[PDB]
Amino acid sequence: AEIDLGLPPGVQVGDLLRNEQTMGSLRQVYLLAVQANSITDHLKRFDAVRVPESCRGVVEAQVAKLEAVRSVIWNTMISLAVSGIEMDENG
Amino acid sequence: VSLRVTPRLVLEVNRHNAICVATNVPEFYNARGDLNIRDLRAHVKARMISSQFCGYVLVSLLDSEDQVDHLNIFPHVFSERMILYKPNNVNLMEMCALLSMIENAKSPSIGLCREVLGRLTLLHSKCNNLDSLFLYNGARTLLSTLVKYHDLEEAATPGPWNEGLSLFKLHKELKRAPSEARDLMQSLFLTSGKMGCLARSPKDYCADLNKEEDANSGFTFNLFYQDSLLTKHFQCQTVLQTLRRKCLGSDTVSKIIP
Repeated sequence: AEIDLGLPPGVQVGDLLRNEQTMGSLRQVYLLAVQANSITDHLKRFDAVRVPESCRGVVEAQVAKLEAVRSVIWNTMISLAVSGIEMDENG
Repeated sequence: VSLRVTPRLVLEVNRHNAICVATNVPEFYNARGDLNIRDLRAHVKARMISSQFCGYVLVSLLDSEDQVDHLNIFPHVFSERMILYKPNNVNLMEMCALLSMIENAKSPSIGLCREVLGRLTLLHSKCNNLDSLFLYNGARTLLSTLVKYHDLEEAATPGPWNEGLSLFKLHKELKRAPSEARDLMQSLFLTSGKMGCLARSPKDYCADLNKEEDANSGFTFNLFYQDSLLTKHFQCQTVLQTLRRKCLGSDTVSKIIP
């Protein structure tokens, strides 16, 4: 190549930068994952807490907002899953 | 930031008249986690003086290819990555041995981990070499993967580990998610079809892998590994095929990165 890097047998350059592309994309996916999982933990707390009476509408709408954001998150993950499938030659 | 190659699937390979066996290095430590350096080093010396010793079979993986129990790699590339190592050096030999022992450690305590990293840095200080820098970085990386995944550091103040194999963080994070979404997301990000199916129990797959190719060849490959978060790729049939092929013929190298 243009700069010698200590590389073991299998590793050529093209694999090595392809690696960086995929590591970026899945880095985003991981951020989305831990986000969706914090939100789903807050959901667990709401749904477990019980005791709603007349304050129930506020609680139901806060659950509604959480669940809504989380749906958008999971769909974003799907949406770049498919894109990564578009880069590949077999799919 | 992740241009790092890491050695995976490290076993040691023996051949007694074309009858071949790839084994993990046995555990050299007690139930509390005291690393038996004396017996380990005697093992390594013994494997050097031996004549039925061919070397450590190892593979080189990139971070985005290792999905914990599936491989986002093509089979030809995978074959180019897998080598048969027999270094003309005792310390590199023992480093590969510790790599084997980390991958196949049943459930190490962080005490065994810190001892193992310690012995490793001590060996790597003895050998300035691209092979020792390689063996060391990757062995520390396997160590760190094991701690971060199993919560062995939890203490609060950081130890000298790193993030480990990246997709292992993804693997752990998706097991946490609602059962509904977890299944799909595992199917979409960490189940790469490219290396094909998994066999139910490798040992049987190698036994009939012997039945098929044993008229022309007296060659007989057997595999011994301890099941572990770091050895799940011994379930993959293409893996086992490539492994038998590499162990039975090919060549050896005295230097990984000459």
